[PDB]
Amino acid sequence: LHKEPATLIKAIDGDTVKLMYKGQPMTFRELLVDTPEFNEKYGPEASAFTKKMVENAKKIEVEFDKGQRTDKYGRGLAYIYADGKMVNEALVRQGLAKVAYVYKGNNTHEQLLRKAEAQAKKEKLNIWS
Ligand SMILES: Cc1cn([C@H]2C[C@H](OP(=O)(O)O)[C@@H](COP(=O)(O)O)O2)c(=O)[nH]c1=O
Ligand SMILES: [Ca+2]
Repeated sequence: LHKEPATLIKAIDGDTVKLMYKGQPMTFRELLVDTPEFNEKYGPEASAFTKKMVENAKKIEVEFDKGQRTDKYGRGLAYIYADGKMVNEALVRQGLAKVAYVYKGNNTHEQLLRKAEAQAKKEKLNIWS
């Protein structure tokens, strides 16, 4: 897979962010994770975590997987990087997202993220507390 440039338009919630990609505004849904909705436990902490990570970044990148690049709602499906660090993985490692929505052929980073979730669980962080 390949990282491509994007710039932040606006933080949305833990697992969605509005980015400009190839010069066009798009909402991106992070592959392979699920954060709690803003009204559920840890939803505001997940939203705040992502917001900080993308707002503080000097460089945002998006990396598509092998399969579908847009979902049924027109959201881009990608792994999102903030100064080289994957947001999807960071949320999982902190117990602020669960590995989820693992669809065959868009699942390159599945084992990297399950490894993070196992560590978050062992430490009883957040969702796993
Ligand atoms: C993360 C991801 C979500 N989706 C769809 C599945 C769910 O459909 P439903 O809307 O019918 O529940 C929805 C979950 O996204 P959200 O967790 O943002 O609500 O987005 C995909 O189709 N592909 C994916 O890779
Ligand atoms: Ca969600």
